[PDB]
Amino acid sequence: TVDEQVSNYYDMLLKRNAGEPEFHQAVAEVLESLKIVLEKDPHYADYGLIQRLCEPERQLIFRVPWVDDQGQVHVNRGFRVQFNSALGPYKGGLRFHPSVNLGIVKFLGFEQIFKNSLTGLPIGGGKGGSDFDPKGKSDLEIMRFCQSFMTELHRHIGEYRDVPAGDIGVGGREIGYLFGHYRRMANQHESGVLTGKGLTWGGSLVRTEATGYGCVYFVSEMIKAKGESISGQKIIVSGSGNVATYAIEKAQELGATVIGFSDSSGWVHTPNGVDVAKLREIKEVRRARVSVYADEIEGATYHTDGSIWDLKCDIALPCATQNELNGENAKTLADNGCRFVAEGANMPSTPEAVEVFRERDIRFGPGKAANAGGVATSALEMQQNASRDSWSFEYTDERLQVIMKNIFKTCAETAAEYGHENDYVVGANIAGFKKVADAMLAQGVI
Amino acid sequence: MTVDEQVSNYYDMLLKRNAGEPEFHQAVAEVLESLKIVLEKDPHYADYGLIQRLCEPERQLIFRVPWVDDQGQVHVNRGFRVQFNSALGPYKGGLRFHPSVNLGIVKFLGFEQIFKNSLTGLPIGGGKGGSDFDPKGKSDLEIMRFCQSFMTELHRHIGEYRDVPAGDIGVGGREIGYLFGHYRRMANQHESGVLTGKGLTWGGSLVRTEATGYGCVYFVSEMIKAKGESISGQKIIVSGSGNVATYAIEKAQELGATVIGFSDSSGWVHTPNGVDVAKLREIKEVRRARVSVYADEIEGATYHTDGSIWDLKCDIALPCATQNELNGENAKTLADNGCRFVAEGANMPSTPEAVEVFRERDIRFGPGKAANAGGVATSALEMQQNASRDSWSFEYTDERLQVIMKNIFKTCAETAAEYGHENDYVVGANIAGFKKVADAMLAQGVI
Amino acid sequence: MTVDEQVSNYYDMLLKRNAGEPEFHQAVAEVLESLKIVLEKDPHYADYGLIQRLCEPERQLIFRVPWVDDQGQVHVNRGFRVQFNSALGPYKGGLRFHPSVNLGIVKFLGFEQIFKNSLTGLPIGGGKGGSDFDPKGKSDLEIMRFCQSFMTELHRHIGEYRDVPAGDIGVGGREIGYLFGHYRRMANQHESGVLTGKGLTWGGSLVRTEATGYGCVYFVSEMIKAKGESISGQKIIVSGSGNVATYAIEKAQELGATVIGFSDSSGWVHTPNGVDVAKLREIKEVRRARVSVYADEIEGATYHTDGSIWDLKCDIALPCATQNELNGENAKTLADNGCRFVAEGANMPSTPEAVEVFRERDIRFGPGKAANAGGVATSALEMQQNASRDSWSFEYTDERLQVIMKNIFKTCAETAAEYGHENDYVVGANIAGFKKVADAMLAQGVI
Amino acid sequence: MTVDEQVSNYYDMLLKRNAGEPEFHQAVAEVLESLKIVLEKDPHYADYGLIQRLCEPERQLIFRVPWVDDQGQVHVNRGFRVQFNSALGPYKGGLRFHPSVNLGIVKFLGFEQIFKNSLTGLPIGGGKGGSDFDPKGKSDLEIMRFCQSFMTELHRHIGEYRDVPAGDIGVGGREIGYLFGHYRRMANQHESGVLTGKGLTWGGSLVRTEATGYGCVYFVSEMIKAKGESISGQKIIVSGSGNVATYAIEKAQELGATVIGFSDSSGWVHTPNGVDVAKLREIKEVRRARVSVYADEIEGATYHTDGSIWDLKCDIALPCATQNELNGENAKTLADNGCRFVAEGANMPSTPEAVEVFRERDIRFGPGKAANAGGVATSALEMQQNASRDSWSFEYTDERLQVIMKNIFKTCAETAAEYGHENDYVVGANIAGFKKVADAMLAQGVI
Ligand SMILES: NC(=O)C1=CN([C@@H]2O[C@H](COP(=O)(O)OP(=O)(O)OC[C@H]3O[C@@H](n4cnc5c(N)ncnc54)[C@H](OP(=O)(O)O)[C@@H]3O)[C@@H](O)[C@H]2O)C=CC1
Ligand SMILES: NC(=O)C1=CN([C@@H]2O[C@H](COP(=O)(O)OP(=O)(O)OC[C@H]3O[C@@H](n4cnc5c(N)ncnc54)[C@H](OP(=O)(O)O)[C@@H]3O)[C@@H](O)[C@H]2O)C=CC1
Ligand SMILES: NC(=O)C1=CN([C@@H]2O[C@H](COP(=O)(O)OP(=O)(O)OC[C@H]3O[C@@H](n4cnc5c(N)ncnc54)[C@H](OP(=O)(O)O)[C@@H]3O)[C@@H](O)[C@H]2O)C=CC1
Ligand SMILES: NC(=O)C1=CN([C@@H]2O[C@H](COP(=O)(O)OP(=O)(O)OC[C@H]3O[C@@H](n4cnc5c(N)ncnc54)[C@H](OP(=O)(O)O)[C@@H]3O)[C@@H](O)[C@H]2O)C=CC1
Ligand SMILES: N=C(CCC(=O)O)C(=O)O
Ligand SMILES: N=C(CCC(=O)O)C(=O)O
Ligand SMILES: N=C(CCC(=O)O)C(=O)O
Ligand SMILES: [K+]
Ligand SMILES: [K+]
Ligand SMILES: [K+]
Ligand SMILES: [K+]
Ligand SMILES: [K+]
Ligand SMILES: [K+]
Ligand SMILES: [K+]
Ligand SMILES: [K+]
Repeated sequence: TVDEQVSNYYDMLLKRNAGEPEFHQAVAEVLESLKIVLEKDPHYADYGLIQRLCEPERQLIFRVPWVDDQGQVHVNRGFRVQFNSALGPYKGGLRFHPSVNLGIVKFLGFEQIFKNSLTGLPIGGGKGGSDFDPKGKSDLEIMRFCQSFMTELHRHIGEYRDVPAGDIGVGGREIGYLFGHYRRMANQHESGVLTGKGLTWGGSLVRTEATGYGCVYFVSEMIKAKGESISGQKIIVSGSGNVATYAIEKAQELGATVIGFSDSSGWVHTPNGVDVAKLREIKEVRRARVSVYADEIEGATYHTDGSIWDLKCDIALPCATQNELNGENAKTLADNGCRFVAEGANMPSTPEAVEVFRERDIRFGPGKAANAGGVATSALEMQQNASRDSWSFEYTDERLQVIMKNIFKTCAETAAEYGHENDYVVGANIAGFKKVADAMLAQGVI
Repeated sequence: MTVDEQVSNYYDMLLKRNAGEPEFHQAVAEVLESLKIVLEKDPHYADYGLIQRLCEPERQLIFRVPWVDDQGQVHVNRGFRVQFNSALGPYKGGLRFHPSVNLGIVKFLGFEQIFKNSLTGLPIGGGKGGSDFDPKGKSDLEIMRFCQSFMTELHRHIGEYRDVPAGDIGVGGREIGYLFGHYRRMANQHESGVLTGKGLTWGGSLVRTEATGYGCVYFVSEMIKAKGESISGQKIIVSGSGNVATYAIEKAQELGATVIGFSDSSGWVHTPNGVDVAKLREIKEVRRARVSVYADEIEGATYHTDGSIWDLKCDIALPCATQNELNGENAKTLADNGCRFVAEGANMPSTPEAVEVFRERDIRFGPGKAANAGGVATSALEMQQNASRDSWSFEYTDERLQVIMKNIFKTCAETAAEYGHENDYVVGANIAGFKKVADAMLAQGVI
Repeated sequence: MTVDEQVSNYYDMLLKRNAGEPEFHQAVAEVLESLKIVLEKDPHYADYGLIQRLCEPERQLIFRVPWVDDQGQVHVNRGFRVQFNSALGPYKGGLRFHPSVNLGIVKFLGFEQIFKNSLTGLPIGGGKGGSDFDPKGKSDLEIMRFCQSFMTELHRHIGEYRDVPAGDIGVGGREIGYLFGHYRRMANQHESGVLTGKGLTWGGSLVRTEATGYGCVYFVSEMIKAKGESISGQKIIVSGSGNVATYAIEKAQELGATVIGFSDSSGWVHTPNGVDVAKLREIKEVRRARVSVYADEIEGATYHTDGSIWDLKCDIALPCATQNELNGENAKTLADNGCRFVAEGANMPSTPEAVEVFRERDIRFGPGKAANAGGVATSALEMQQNASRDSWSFEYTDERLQVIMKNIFKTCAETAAEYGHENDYVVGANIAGFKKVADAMLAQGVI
Repeated sequence: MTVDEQVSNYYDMLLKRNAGEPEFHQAVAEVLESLKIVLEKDPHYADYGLIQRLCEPERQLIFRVPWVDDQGQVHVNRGFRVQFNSALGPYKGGLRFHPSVNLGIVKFLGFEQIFKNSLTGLPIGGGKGGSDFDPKGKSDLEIMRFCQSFMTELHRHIGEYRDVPAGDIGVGGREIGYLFGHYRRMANQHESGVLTGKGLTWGGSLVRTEATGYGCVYFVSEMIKAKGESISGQKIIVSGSGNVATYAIEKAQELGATVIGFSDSSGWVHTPNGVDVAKLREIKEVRRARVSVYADEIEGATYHTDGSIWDLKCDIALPCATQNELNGENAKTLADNGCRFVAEGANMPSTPEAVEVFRERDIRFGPGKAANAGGVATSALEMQQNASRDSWSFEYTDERLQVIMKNIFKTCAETAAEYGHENDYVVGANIAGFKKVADAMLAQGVI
């Protein structure tokens, strides 16, 4: 039977991949959606397709030795998982955070395959990063770390090979140091090697805003599917980094009010809305804690207690990290009348959180659909670079809006095609999978 | 201790490291004078040894070029490629074959290339190269063999993303063909983006011939609008009658202005109702004759041998002939006659005294650095066409060139005002070319 | 804090970075115990984060290996290459195809290999690789397709100066042939130095087949002579029945000892009157059969699936199968029954409890990184022969191997004594191997 | 049409192409005087523009070397590699890190290197490189970071068959370690043959440390014996106190001579009872202190800041410091005081006036391209060891070195005499060095 075939393969996978719970978590949800497609179209398991799909094409782990400002040598671990290249070059971000390990990178890279497929743009899936902690490091220490990291990474990447970008801990600053050092290693100005670049050295307008903006563009599409208006809505946006910052900005441009945001230290309550300019100054100039925002803003309350999800909202947009919204937060959310969740972060909702949303009739936008705005805009940066062109903000934002609407459409149409109307998780996973699978079938056993 | 003191200290050290290169010294001194204004407002532009990095080429290649003449005699020349700065894109800049070429000349021109290319707003870095090979008196086969020997070494250092050379004195379409053909032979690939100035049927761009002349006129049109005026119905002088002047005349008249004079080394022509571009080209390209031959045949146009083209009463003067062709006396004549606008199509045609006269007399001045950048802009457009495997129409390309020139003007105007020098386009051009490179260098780290 | 504390704290951190890899933790733990001793005397050895760099692989590659079986069914296995340390030379170490393989096991092997390779005195860094592919039951064509898929990825990461693999469990001459053929196809060149354990007519070395087992016996003979005994007349257990075990048995019996038992993973054979090497070779190499078949065919040999081979009373135990095959209970049984010498042909066959028993019970114990190093030493001789396009005689190469094993023993004994742990070859091996690598690492900077 | 006129006309052209490089002109002029002697007997040596090709480097690289000091300040130095001639082997020659370094100095050294390398009889072309980086006062980490930045560019231009650098002034074992480590990191392979002067545990050669100084003494011994004298009991001046000077002192005293003075750039020390090698090594290698500190801590040794080391009465002078350190005035003094032999450990230490005085006063003179060749010869032996993956004994290597220096002497004396310039080892060295290179260039065609 199909259900048992897939369950028995998942079991095999758990054995080969012992101790990688985030990867198991990512895989599990996808294969659950894959069961549906195999019942209708069995050829999708032909030629060991699922066995190939779930094993990364290549994984790199490497030493990153570097020297701090006191002349002390440090060693961190670097990673690049090149998961699938059926649709185009490996594509996906780099995360510098002390939590990072191979299992986490594999989870992100596996998800990235289906996210990138969903954009409709020609990009395969990958991810990388390091257990390096950028917090408390000088710009020179960050620079030397990025240079050491790229000293190994450059041989494994390239405009058609693998195109990284930022993620947690890797912003414009780091992409700058990584790109410069890549050019030094390769002796060429290969703009297409990375995305997230600066506007004067091959970057794209809107890329900075893309993930957070598209998240909101997606959530507004789920909201308007219920005959509702995002204007006038109360929104929680967890996190205070690249994705959260611009999610808040688009949200409040659209008539909504963001009532809370957070970092890993705690969360701040803003019942009358966020000052974007203030927050950007605290986070980007001062690289400070959100409590400083509370300290300086009238009526902003810093919290170290409870959770940001204790706030009454109509919409929640988790934009920080994996497993930041759990089963209990999900209940608290629905009890206070939350109506839609859409993920800016990668895999922020736990499995039981997702279960609650279903039980409680909360419309749920999965990250691989909702946050695809980032990588889609990265693919647009790649397109601009490929043609040595530079697009306006308006034109690029318009394309991003079109892609997000296309992703919504695909999720809706496929979910309904397989008898799971309005289940966007089912729609996203099946639609992302089928395009990859068809390409893999066409390109043979490789 | 002070800003002046630290910069002067550095310039002194540059002199010592770069002994015997006075042109490069002077080019660097001119840049350092621009940084002073910048540092005064924002010191961070000298952080992380930015100036010390900027003034040292990323890489310099010098190499033997052995070749054999038609009589079987072996000759040895020296080849050069200075890859100065790649912060904004691949190294970009021409190749010159002339006995005067040496490393200091190449470094000088390569350094200046960085900022001119930056100022276009397009993703190109800066470099320069060539050889002391003298093409004069050489046969086509001798020049081919030289180009082939030259590129046997050069090919390994260049590439669509690495370094994209072009022509200059001694390196025209003929040489670009021989260099490109041999590059493909060495590399075993048909990499169109390795060079610009290529033939139309093998990766070249329309508007290349017209670019520098057209761009000068686009630039001056923006200067004119900035004063509440329009270029249509104005009277314009265009000096010279070569590549730049021909196409400067063509565009100005397209935009509805009337051109009243042109010239060669020998003399100058008054054409009070307009130039016959078709006639001029025939005279100069087909017949390779003097401009006197022109005046005979047009009813209303008169030739002149005495005085100067700059005696003519005009609204706009576009010197498009040669360095130092417009002196302080000329500048005075123009201003007295009511000329309100000068923009340079040629290389430094206005003498330093002429430049001060425009300032004194309130004539708006478009320096060549900005106004004659159409040629380099179109080189970037060739790269863009090659990158997308497309060959654009004349009209589309010319439209893109106009947008680029408009943006160069905007950048000059905005930057000049930013630094307390409203409407001083030389200040604007100098500062804007530097700051874009500097910002990109800061972002990309110590490399 | 105390060296003990510092090293223990570092180890704790390593357990966290490398969760779920007990064999890697085991290998690291014993080396770090010896390193405490060297650090107590010469603390400079921790300078510049040397230990932190040493215990973190330079590079690790994991990759998909898709292949098609004889029924046309697609299978997917995982491939690995850990390139641990290159201070002393190219990464060097074998490839293991066994269903137990995972990244933790490959890391343990690669880590051990650094020090083993250092101890040979030859210029070789350390690495290891393999796959969870199970070669048992596969046809030659299936093995071939697997090796070709494996090398389709591996080739870009290896090379005569980059990384030089070889066999290990499940990878013998058959697999090396298919791996080498396909490397040449991928690289388009006949790069003999890319692999060792090659066939004699395409760049292999005489003695390499025999080397690990011969070397193990040469090493244990030195241990025995150091105690004033001699190997002739002794009873020896040799576990396993593969490449290492076969030639340990051959050399042991040449030197006048009698091998009283051997095994595979299914069971063990008691051979009270010694082993017929020719019969064992026919069974294992031709028939690829179980050791039970030897017992069936040989008068006086008995097959067992009960108990352990380590239940046999012996003078010398040579575990030659795999990691953790000789445990604390086995060690006590061996000791109680009169075993006086243990030398490891396998990598890490003795569990930590077993090693403690040997220490406590005064059993002389030759760690794998010393006793089994004859294989990789002879691989380096294969590399030397290839580099010089020479082919040495069996007698010359075997003489070199004898001198190396004697040198390794002398290094372990002297280093152990130097550091106040006389006759502790674990301490001697780890310290001597570490110092050479650490010196080379200090000289070569932070890389 | 006369040989002098032919060669003189070329020199004039060399002068204009290489303006501002007096040391390079100095080195070329003296070689060209020898080529006139060659051409008078064998005019074919100028065929196919051979001399024009010989005197122009095949390739020259100049590059930015940005690095960060311990206080986090960015510095920029200039790096060079001149790849002069590769007719006989890969480019070969050292790296000089000193504030005096510029292209003309690198060119002089690279030019000399061609003929020196030729004379060794071993398969090595000629090159040189360096930087104006001053290693004096820098921390180990600063030196490491500089080397790593230097090699980040240099790696793409070097390699076992391409270009093999080594040390020279300011570049010792410490630097070579950091350069080699970083090269392996850039190339991702353990390519031992990329550099010489490597450490003993990572592909170095025994004798290389001692080789230049030892070889200089071996050479001067041959000069001495040729005059019917012997080295034992003689009084020797050795200028400098670095790698070359140190081992010239060691070998000279091992052979029974007394070294009565050495120096650094600050002053000289008088040692009438001979030098304590171990002490000098301590002061210079560990403490990196001044020679004056030797005089402080050693009874009988006196430091001088007046006069020159060259006014010590000696039998033998070995200049072992730098170019142009022994002038016409020093040469006269030496001779007046009874000096009979001079042999150059340094490159081009004797000025042209000094060399005329030696001739005029019957002082036998060994030019550096002969006398100092032991260093590069032993580098070639390191390359041979690496190529064959062998490591030779000190005794074997030193005996090869002895044979090479005797052969170089014989070649110089025999060639000098063949051309009618008996005992002129400058003519002998230049002609013998040149002919081997030229014959190989003729065979390899116009490239
Ligand atoms: N940037 C992009 O283009 C895209 C990003 N994403 C995903 O969106 C999420 C955020 O990315 P991005 O905004 O770029 O990263 P940033 O580093 O710019 O911001 C991360 C934010 O989340 C917080 N955070 C990080 N780790 C944790 C944690 N372990 N527990 C609680 N909070 C944490 C950070 O706070 P603190 O300072 O206290 O650590 C910070 O406020 C990630 O899941 C990322 O994978 C998805 C698509 C695109
Ligand atoms: N074309 C381009 O894209 C580029 C142009 N430039 C600069 O632009 C200027 C012109 O370039 P280009 O048009 O290509 O050169 P051309 O050779 O095509 O044309 C030059 C014209 O200037 C005339 N001329 C020279 N000197 C004088 C003078 N003293 N008084 C009046 N006329 C004179 C020449 O006449 P005559 O036949 O009698 O000599 C000829 O008519 C130069 O300063 C050049 O360096 C620089 C780079 C590129
Ligand atoms: N070959 C070399 O040059 C060197 C090998 N070594 C080490 O020597 C040992 C043997 O290697 P080698 O002889 O080359 O390998 P082979 O594959 O030729 O032989 C392995 C033998 O050990 C038995 N064995 C393997 N795995 C297990 C297991 N998990 N449990 C019980 N028995 C097992 C096998 O029996 P079965 O068929 O039932 O699996 C077989 O008899 C390994 O530790 C290896 O790393 C060390 C240095 C060099
Ligand atoms: N090393 C080699 O293998 C070979 C080197 N050579 C040549 O040998 C010479 C020395 O090289 P090497 O010993 O390796 O370099 P080192 O840097 O090890 O030592 C150079 C020595 O010369 C001293 N010195 C520099 N200038 C003077 C001066 N003007 N008067 C007196 N002493 C001075 C330096 O003193 P201070 O510290 O004050 O600068 C230092 O004691 C150079 O000409 C080199 O090109 C030739 C062949 C081989
Ligand atoms: N960090 C990203 C964006 C990746 C990208 O732009 O390649 C993500 O999709 O998680
Ligand atoms: N399997 C080996 C030897 C492999 C080799 O010869 O490189 C080992 O030392 O474990
Ligand atoms: N510094 C040296 C030795 C160079 C080398 O060993 O390649 C010289 O010959 O000048
Ligand atoms: K690459
Ligand atoms: K393209
Ligand atoms: K190229
Ligand atoms: K390879
Ligand atoms: K015995
Ligand atoms: K039996
Ligand atoms: K190289
Ligand atoms: K004597």
